[PDB]
Amino acid sequence: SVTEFLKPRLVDIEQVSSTHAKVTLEPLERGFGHTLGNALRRILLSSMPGCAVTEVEIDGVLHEYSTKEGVQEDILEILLNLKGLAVRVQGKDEVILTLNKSGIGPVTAADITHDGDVEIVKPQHVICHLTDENASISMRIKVQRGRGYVPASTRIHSEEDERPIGRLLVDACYSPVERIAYNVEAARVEQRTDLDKLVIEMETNGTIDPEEAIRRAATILAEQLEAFVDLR
Amino acid sequence: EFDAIKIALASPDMIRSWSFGEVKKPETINYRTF
Amino acid sequence: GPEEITADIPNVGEAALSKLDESGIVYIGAEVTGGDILVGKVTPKGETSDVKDSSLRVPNGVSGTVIDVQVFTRDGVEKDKRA
Amino acid sequence: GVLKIVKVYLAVKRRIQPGDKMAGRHGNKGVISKINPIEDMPYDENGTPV
Repeated sequence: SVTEFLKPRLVDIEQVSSTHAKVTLEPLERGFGHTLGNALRRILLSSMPGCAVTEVEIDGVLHEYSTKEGVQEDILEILLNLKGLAVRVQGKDEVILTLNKSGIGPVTAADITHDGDVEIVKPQHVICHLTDENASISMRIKVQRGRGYVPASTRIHSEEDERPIGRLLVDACYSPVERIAYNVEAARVEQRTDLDKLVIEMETNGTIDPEEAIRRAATILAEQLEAFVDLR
Repeated sequence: EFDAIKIALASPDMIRSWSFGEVKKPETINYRTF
Repeated sequence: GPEEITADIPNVGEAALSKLDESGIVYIGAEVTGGDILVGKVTPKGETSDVKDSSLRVPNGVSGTVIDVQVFTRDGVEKDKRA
Repeated sequence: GVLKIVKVYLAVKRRIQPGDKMAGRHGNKGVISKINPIEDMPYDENGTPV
């Protein structure tokens, strides 16, 4: 009883889709399933690191509240579309991608110039539309790795050399996960009946693996609890 | 400093006593120099 | 005398005039905070430099991005570069 | 008496925040009291927060 606690283990990971995923923790003692599920859900939904678009720069655009000749979408709409772009960066922690397109057609994420470290999870994510044969778009996109939701207003506080006219700030939502759910069910181990199994369903943007996210959440929880371990 | 307020109509002599001068022209500002 | 809208304003630093163009009007797309100078104007002083600063400034606590500049010029007055 | 006029237009993006007044179409009105984090919102069985 004192040392009869069974340590949960990552049993099976089910990847039903590119974004949707399911993970299983088993075995779990009575009552521990709900606690672990709630803690993991609260940690994952708030403190998951991820990469997001921070700054944009178009050659012919001076400010967001403007229009470009030959594009159907407004500059503000283009920034909003870029805000939802999903990109994974390995080591640089800050990347500057370049996009160049011409001719009539939908300019999507697949037209971004190839970089070895970065990877576009959704190449079909539409960015804008060119509705003229002579219309050409050239764009520079800054991608930064962070945590949580950091609006551009807070980032304005930085004052090194101001900003050149034409650099558009984009609100960054670094959180890769968007939906987390959990449920506890009966678990069968040997001949023990009072055991629980936790199933966690995660819907994300595809830029993080469920196992890595679970490991990061567990590490964060352990680091936080280390303060209570030594109360002093 | 003061304890009460007295109000009465003003004699011409007292009105002249109040004034530091006599206004004789309607001009206000030169509008060239202020 | 008349009031001239020029980029040359007395008793202002070079940093304040950085946003202003050669015509004395703020650039389109520049982000101006409270107290920033938008249009540089000088008013003739008294008969007694001889120019006082009456330039338009952003009201305190008001921010934003300049998106449009419209210049109306009375006939007989030479138009500037922005117009 | 006036020679020239110059008009400058400034655009500001106002985001929502506590104290802003919202309402409905049925006479219900109020002000935002707190911008609560996502994990603190109530959620259904599927985990979708309100």
